[PDB]
Amino acid sequence: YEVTGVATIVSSEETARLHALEDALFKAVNFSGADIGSISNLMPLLEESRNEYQFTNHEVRYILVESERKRRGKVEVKIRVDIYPSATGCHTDQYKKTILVGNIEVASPQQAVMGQIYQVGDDFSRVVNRQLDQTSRSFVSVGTTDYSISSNYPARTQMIAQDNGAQYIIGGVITDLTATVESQLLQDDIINRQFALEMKVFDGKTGHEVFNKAYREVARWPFAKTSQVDTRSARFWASTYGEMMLRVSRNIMLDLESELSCKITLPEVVAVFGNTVTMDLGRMHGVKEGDKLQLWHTASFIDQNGLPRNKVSQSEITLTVSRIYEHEAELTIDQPNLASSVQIGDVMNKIL
Amino acid sequence: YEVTGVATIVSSEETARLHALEDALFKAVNFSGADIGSISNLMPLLEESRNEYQFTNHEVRYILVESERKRRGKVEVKIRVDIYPSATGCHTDQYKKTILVGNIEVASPQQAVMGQIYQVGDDFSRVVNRQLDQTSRSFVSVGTTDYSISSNYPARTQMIAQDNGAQYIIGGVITDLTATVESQLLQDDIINRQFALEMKVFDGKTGHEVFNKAYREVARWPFAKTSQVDTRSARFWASTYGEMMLRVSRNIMLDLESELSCKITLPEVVAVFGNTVTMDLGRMHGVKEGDKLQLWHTASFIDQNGLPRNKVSQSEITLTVSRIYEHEAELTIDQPNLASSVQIGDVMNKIL
Amino acid sequence: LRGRSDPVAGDPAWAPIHPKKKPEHYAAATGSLFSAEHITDLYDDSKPRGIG
Amino acid sequence: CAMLEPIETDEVT
Amino acid sequence: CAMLEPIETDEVT
Amino acid sequence: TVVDAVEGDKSVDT
Amino acid sequence: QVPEKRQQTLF
Amino acid sequence: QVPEKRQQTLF
Amino acid sequence: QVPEKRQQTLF
Amino acid sequence: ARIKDVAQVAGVRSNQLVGYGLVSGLPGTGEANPFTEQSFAAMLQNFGIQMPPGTKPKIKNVAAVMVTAELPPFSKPGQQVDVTVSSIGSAKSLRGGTLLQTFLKGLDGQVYAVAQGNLVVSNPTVGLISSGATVEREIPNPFGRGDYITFNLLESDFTTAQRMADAVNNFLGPQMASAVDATSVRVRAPRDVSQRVAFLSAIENLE
Amino acid sequence: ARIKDVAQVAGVRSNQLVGYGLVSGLPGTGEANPFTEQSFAAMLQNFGIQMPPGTKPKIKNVAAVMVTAELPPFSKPGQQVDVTVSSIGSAKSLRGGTLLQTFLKGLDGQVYAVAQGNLVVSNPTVGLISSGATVEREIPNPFGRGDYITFNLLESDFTTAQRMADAVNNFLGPQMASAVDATSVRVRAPRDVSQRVAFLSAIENLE
Amino acid sequence: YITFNLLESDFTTAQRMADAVNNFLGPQMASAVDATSVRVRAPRDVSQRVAFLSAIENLEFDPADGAAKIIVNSRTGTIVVGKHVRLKPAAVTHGGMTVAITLDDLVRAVNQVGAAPSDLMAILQALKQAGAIEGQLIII
Amino acid sequence: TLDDLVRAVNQVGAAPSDLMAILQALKQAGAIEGQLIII
Repeated sequence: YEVTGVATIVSSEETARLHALEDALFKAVNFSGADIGSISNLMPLLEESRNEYQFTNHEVRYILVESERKRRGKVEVKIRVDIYPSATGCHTDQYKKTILVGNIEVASPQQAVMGQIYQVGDDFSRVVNRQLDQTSRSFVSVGTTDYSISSNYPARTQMIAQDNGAQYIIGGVITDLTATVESQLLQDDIINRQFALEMKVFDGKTGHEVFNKAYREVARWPFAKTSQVDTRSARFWASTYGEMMLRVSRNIMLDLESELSCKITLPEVVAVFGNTVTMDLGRMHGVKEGDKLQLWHTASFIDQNGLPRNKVSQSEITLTVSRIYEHEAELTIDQPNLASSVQIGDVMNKIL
Repeated sequence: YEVTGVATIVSSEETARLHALEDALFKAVNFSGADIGSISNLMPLLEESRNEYQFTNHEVRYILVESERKRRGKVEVKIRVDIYPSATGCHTDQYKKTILVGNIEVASPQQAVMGQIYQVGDDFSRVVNRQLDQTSRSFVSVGTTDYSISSNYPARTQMIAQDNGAQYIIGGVITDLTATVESQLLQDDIINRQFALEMKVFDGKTGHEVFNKAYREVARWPFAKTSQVDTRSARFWASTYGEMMLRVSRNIMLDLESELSCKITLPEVVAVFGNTVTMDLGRMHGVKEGDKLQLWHTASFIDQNGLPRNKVSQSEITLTVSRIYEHEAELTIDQPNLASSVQIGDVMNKIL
Repeated sequence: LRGRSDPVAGDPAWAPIHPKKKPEHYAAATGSLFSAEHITDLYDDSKPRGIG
Repeated sequence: CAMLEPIETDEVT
Repeated sequence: CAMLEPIETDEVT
Repeated sequence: TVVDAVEGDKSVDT
Repeated sequence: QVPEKRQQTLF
Repeated sequence: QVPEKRQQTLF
Repeated sequence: QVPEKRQQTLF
Repeated sequence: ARIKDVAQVAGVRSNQLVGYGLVSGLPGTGEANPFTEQSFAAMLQNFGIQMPPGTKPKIKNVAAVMVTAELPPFSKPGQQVDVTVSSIGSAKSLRGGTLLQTFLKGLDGQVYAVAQGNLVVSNPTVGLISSGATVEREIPNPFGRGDYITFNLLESDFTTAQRMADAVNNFLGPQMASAVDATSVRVRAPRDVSQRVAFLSAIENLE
Repeated sequence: ARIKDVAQVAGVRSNQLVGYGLVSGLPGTGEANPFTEQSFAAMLQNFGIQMPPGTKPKIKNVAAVMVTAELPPFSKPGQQVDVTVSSIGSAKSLRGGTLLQTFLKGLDGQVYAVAQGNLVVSNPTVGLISSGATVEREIPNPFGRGDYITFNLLESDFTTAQRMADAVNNFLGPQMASAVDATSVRVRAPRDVSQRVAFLSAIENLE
Repeated sequence: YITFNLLESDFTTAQRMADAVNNFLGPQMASAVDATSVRVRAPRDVSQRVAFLSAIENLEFDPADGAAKIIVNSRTGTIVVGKHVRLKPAAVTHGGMTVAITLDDLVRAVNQVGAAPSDLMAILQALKQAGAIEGQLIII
Repeated sequence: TLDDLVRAVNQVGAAPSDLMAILQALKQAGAIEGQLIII
């Protein structure tokens, strides 16, 4: 395909070229309709600066870079790739997963003094929410929350997920915002600022921690030392630091696609009206009429030591979708005599 | 294989070359899929600077170093090695061990005055936790704890391990952070700072101390004498002292692999529901359906003098895995008449 | 020709640190308005005790 | 083929 | 053979 | 680099 | 040879 | 001749 | 090929 | 003894609200304290009367008081609760007074009720109002969450905890209730909130 | 004598909570101590009334007190415990007073209860409240840990320790209980917390 | 729907009011959502809802007794002992005379010595500490 | 209704206005099926 990759050089030409190649590959995969979950495993094998790349067992086979330019101080890379969009996979027949973006906090407010970027966590969780909402393939964002999610309180995680109707809750801590000064006699000072982050995803059905990853990137701080920067403004997010943080958010989205996309989606029972039950997933999540679903009885217990545990009882109950709304759906129980055993909170999975 | 080893010279070219060779060998073994537990016994036989190395009874037979360069003040070593990844071994058929990283403390706060690196213990235990989580082969990290683990209180160790669900607890003391000054008339002063550490691993099932080792390394302190260094920042961990501490953490991980990896993993009984019991290990620990497990009745007593002791009663009970969750698993007792003798806290081992 | 560098007003090395915002209580978990991080003692003198 | 380069809605800016 | 040199996630920095 | 931006470089006697 | 994304899992 | 890592042990 | 506007939907 | 007589449901709690207010209509048994006069002046400013600075009101029918209310569980907006009114200045008596509008704050600093009404005093400086506070806000409850309900014994005892567990098991069936310590007993309950109320109604009357 | 009458379970302990508070609604039997006025001014600032510096409140219905509560074992949030209220200034009487919101701190400096309510005094300077403190936090317990439970004799004696060991062995079976000193007797107990409560219920009633 | 808020909150009173509406109208008509609120399905027309609420608000049912409580007015001296309150037997020595165990026996023990009718408020607190009260001792 | 309570008031000296405080205790114990309004 014909794609362009744009990335600014911070300290190494190799890193900027690799970032531009990643951007071009991401655009090519998005246009080709291929899954973006598989991209996050291709990057490690892209550390080398070889003109030709060979891969096996992937939707992309050979990568050939034809043009590399450093116009306006940032590397531009033009490549041609062959993408094979597979019609099958463990991610195409699943309903969309609702995700709640939790509180992202700055561990050390001391590091945010330069620029007074103290609301960077909130304005970055907003970016993560919008990235998951309008860029992901298998995720739906149900908003942000002001509460902090911890692994010590699975009950609170379950309650907050129930309140917001979220299958997973994602929250992080920003651990490094410090900067160093590089000085040259010919020119002015260069301030390279750090952005480290540790993201954690919790399963709202049982309170377990299902995802855990750490990110660290560096970018130039173009603003003055004594200048105050607003994190909601376009001045912050159009700068080199802002571009780096946007790339970090994209990597978060790609990692979530890589890890959670092929987990089987489990819509929950919202209400039971005799022989008809209601599902928390609807038309906007990919539900189509005539779908057959299998019911699981949910029983998740905190064990004797306070650690969350999971236990599902298999059921002989199968349901079919009768009416579909934008955000909910109605299902009819195919075994009327077993309809009395369905309670609120039981989960279902689509029969393939 | 084609590997590169990078290591900075501190006081001896031999030490830097050896560190670069260790780095290259570690990367080669990690890429080759060979076990990293065996690397820690190969280093002692690498003290000599011979161009050719001969070894017997190991996954690597001959080591030949072809390129040695001192570019940018740090030694780069390029070698070719032949690695034979064994499909067998006492470490491949075992479930992953959950490890809790305990409190690491600075024994003398006086030594941390230069740079005010007083939270070096906590920010280093974080590095050890991440190293065990995302670099080890046979370990899973269940987080960090703020409590101090001692050999005088096996009961506290058992309680904390139960609370965190950890099979082993690892904690240490930082015993040396002092520095010396090397002065030359031609150039500026060189401050070489010490980092000594004593790591101790306790078994959470009985409170015993199963591992004990001491580490000591030296690296240049590039910062000013009166400058304050933040131990969470990239300025600290990208410096020579930071690279040395990262190498120390890697050596800790390799020693844990060398010692604890071939211990038979013993998952614990979490809950008993009639004929079905729950296991604290799940899909993320390597549990697969159809596995056969043997039950052991656990009875560990503190003797008359207050010292921990172990005692397991063998059982005629065998269990098979029925359903697998990400963090737990369900087992069915193959002897229903003996199911009443299973209590919470009994351990199991996979039948090979 | 001066040999000295004048300080600048607003230096981050001397700027104040805005206190971290405390997390919300989420009273729905316990049914109570008590939160260990949010309670205010009626009789305390309110000495400085935290950043900011 | 030839992938397009149309921009989309900004995530924050 | 020829071992790769791709970097991974930083442990602290 | 080894110089912090916030604090700065802290680094005829004969 | 690229690592493959996680396969389908239940619970 | 390299020392061999610890063998399989129970308890 | 242009994406098509949303089709007719009830509720 | 019924279960409801000797136990309480976990998560179904009361909350304490406290506020500052003025009591008027006293037969010359008010205060002259500086805070009473300051609060009186602020209240008068709230109605359009602002005295020049340093003006002494010379009020004798107004007393500064502390108002306390206990918010029962499942309290809904529009309900009324009792308030206790206690004088904090130097008023001789609060008999025959009228509590003016006072906002009752929770432990989180938010207003949950507004208290007014007529004081009924017997100690002449402490009075009660039968429906003084009107609830204006709800406090969320964990009652409907989870797969079980928990009973907390008023008098903690291992034997009482086990006997209450046996009482539920005999009534319903085996493996239904379990004593987890000397105080708490966990009973499995329906997921529907309406069914849990119907379920708890039958269980709380067990002897 | 039952085992529960003459012994206590090891690890099942009480905790002591202490706090400072003010008692209002006194019929002119309050204080004028500097700390009472300082605390009163801080409390008034907490409600939006801040007197100018150096202002004397001239309060006569407020007394500074020390509030003490004992937290029973297995105390859960939402429960109520008694509090003892004792005057520390120069108040003549606390009769008819009302304890304002006071936080009760443990030995580790954390707040575990909040105390309010009405004082019942007979010594007129010490009063009691039957449900003054509401428990807001839990203290962890080692009761469910280990493979045994331990009984601590209220009156230490070698013969009483051995006789209690024999009583358990006769009831259950051989090699079940053992006296480790003149005070403690160790009884093997189930690992399940629910079974241990059921087990301890039968053992604590032995004669 | 319309919602009824109980003046005295109780799970049993909430469920009995739900049953009263269901018996009068029909099944699945009223439901208790907590100890205080009961939701009744109502017509959409405002005139029909007033006519509907007129018939429902006149329904008769038996409110539950509620938790056993002892209410003590510390400033007036009155002690109101509710139904279902039980005092465990004990030997109470007040003043110089000993009595054995509702209030009737305790009032006689108060009258034995001179003491005062308000000394009974302090006897109950001792019984509460000894665990001899099956109920709640509330001080107002 | 009040007739029994008035007799209890008349038993002791007390005062006819002491009945207003007996009702408040009954209201706290849940022994009143109605609303206690103070004007």
